[PDB]
Amino acid sequence: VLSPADKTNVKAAWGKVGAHAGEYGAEALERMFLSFPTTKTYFPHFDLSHGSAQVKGHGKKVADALTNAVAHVDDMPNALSALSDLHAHKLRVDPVNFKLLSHCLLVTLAAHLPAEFTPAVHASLDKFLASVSTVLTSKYR
Amino acid sequence: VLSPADKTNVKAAWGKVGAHAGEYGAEALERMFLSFPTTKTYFPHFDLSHGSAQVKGHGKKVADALTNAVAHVDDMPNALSALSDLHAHKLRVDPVNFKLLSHCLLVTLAAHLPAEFTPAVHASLDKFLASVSTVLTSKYR
Amino acid sequence: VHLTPEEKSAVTALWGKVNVDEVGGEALGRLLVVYPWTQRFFESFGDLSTPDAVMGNPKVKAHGKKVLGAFSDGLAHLDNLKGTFATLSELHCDKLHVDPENFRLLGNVLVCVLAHHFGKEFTPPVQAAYQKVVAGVANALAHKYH
Amino acid sequence: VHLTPEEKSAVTALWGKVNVDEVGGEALGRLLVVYPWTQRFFESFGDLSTPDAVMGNPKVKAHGKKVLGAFSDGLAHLDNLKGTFATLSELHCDKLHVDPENFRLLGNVLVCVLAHHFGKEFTPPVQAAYQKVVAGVANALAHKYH
Ligand code: HEM
Ligand code: HEM
Ligand code: HEM
Ligand code: HEM
Ligand SMILES: *Cc1c(O)cccc1OCc1cccc(CO[N+](=O)[O-])n1
Ligand SMILES: *Cc1c(O)cccc1OCc1cccc(CO[N+](=O)[O-])n1
Repeated sequence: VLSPADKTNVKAAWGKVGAHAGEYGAEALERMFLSFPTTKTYFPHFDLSHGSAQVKGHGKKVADALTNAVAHVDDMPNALSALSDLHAHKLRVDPVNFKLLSHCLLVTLAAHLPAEFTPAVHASLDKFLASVSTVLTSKYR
Repeated sequence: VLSPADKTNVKAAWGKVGAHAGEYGAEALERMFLSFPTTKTYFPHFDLSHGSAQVKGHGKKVADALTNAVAHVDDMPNALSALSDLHAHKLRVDPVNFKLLSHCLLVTLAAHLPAEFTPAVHASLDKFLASVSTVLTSKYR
Repeated sequence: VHLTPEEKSAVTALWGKVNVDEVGGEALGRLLVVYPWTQRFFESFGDLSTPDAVMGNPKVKAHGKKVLGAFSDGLAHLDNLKGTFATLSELHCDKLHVDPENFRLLGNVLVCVLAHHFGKEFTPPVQAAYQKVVAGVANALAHKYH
Repeated sequence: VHLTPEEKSAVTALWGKVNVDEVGGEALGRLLVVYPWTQRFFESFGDLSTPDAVMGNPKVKAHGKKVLGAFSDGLAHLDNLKGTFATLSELHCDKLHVDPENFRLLGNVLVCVLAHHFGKEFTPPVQAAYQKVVAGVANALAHKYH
């Protein structure tokens, strides 16, 4: 459950991502696949080689959905209902994998935006991604 | 995020508890203190010997909040606001303890309401308790 | 795991009444239903599409029976749970890459099933003795990660 | 106890550049801020009511330096993480009863702090090698539960 300040921190930090959405999205995925290789088995038909155009294209989808989630932070279950169909009903993704991707996003954000990655903003982003993760892994229809 | 089915499963099953609320609350507390003794460190000022009047009356307070949480399943943050300030701001309970109590509540319901404790209902109740737990452990004011 | 002599008598007594044809299947079945991501490990088991399909599935019932028999074997060797489960740990850790949190979930699902079957005979001190066992079992299965 | 020769090289080289006077307090401070319930374990440390109070609490920064030294001890003994941390494992598990999921959290907070201070130099390969360091430290610290 996000406080008003959490929403303030998330909106302000993710807005600083901007045109670097797909770049940071792709970088998170590559960290995740490499730090935690078991995650690759959710993408068995993917080209997961370093720098592959498919992972770029997929990282951009992640970040754009996160952008969408930031704007609909007070309407998550409705705004994310289709992504929950995919991850919870079809892919039945284990929730520990969401912690891994969320951590890798935080790492990416800290590597690229050191001035904005303050303790308070770090804490808000973690809860925001945990909140998005809960929605994507729960079957609510 | 509960589905409409989750909500009806939880109301029907918790509706059966009726007047056993305080008995079942106390039993679930006793189950948690016996099985997971470190949970006691949150109640150092309590009498925790078995059958203690203090635990019994506290069990009743717990079941009633659950009964209230069932009736307000669609606005938990407003309804649970006071208990969240207690458990997240003042007490700072480690989330693993909510999983232990949740599990002891499930054990209590299965032992007393075997016909209600269906695989689907078991799943909705687990999710309901995980959702109450999340609100009580989040600092969102 | 440290059970008193009085905990072991009450663990043993309850276990000897357990329905070995159903209890394991109900535990594995409830795991696949309450934690749907665990179905990803059982793709070859056929229809897991609804609760009723999962619990009635004969491959689930047959696999759950083997789960129950491993717990029976851990009960018989409380003094050496690590050697008792060494190869199951290799299978579950090295080959299947099951995340250890799932081991604890199954252990607690089993507890819920015992409570479902035995009602008020599943007292809190009986539960307390059973929690040490499943935590013991779950720790021995995660040892190949240790 | 599971690092390839190239992963040991990468973690040793980066750690030689780590400011062991500031990185520990930064990581313990962020742990206390991002995961607020962990403040309960540091009730004698004084003011922890806001992010600024936490990150400016001199007891947090002093104790974080002890944390980081013990992480340094583990990095010089990478193939004996169990023994390097055995005594801390007794303190954290038998005396303080810190749930081991908190060891994973601090390890990952530390990973975020390393990324924060190194930027582009904390590359996906450097991170992956460090992910096995902090997971081995978490595992070692949880040994007395095992
Ligand atoms: C914040 C967390 C996450 C977000 C925002 C997210 C978002 C997305 C999006 C936007 C898509 C594309 C769907 C489409 O365009 O039709 C997708 C697909 C997918 N995601 Fe995620 N996801 C997250 C976490 C995860 C994790 C942790 C995993 C697995 C480790 C995962 C596994 C998959 C898979 C397998 C697909 C299907 C790709 C394919 O087969 O074509 N997701 N996700
Ligand atoms: C999981 C659902 C939980 C619910 C529904 C719940 C509900 C309640 C309620 C209704 C009260 C009394 C509020 C009042 O005094 O007016 C309370 C107090 C308290 N809770 Fe919980 N709680 C939960 C979880 C936990 C857990 C997991 C722990 C620790 C292991 C915990 C520790 C405490 C303590 C220490 C108190 C103070 C009791 C006193 O001194 O009077 N709670 N909770
Ligand atoms: C924690 C207690 C557990 C026990 C005691 C247990 C026991 C067993 C046993 C006896 C087997 C049969 C191996 C053989 O006969 O060669 C097995 C296989 C297997 N286990 Fe478990 N298990 C546990 C947890 C889990 C969990 C949580 C998962 C997944 C979420 C899992 C996934 C599997 C799979 C996929 C197989 C192979 C089934 C097949 O393809 O035939 N195990 N386990
Ligand atoms: C995972 C890596 C961790 C490492 C390497 C570590 C290391 C240490 C060290 C070296 C000490 C000092 C021991 C002494 O001087 O006697 C200490 C004390 C302590 N640790 Fe940790 N720790 C870790 C995780 C945690 C976590 C996650 C928590 C709680 C959330 C925690 C709670 C404490 C407390 C309360 C103390 C005693 C502080 C005091 O003196 O009041 N530790 N730790
Ligand atoms: C709030 C929270 C926290 O703190 C940690 C994990 C998960 C959550 O929330 C999950 C959740 C459920 C339902 C809705 C939402 C947000 O959607 N809104 O628009 O409110 N989050
Ligand atoms: C939804 C969910 C699941 O599935 C598992 C754990 C936690 C949660 O969410 C808890 C939560 C967070 C924020 C709000 C609410 C209630 O939202 N409604 O008002 O419905 N629940």
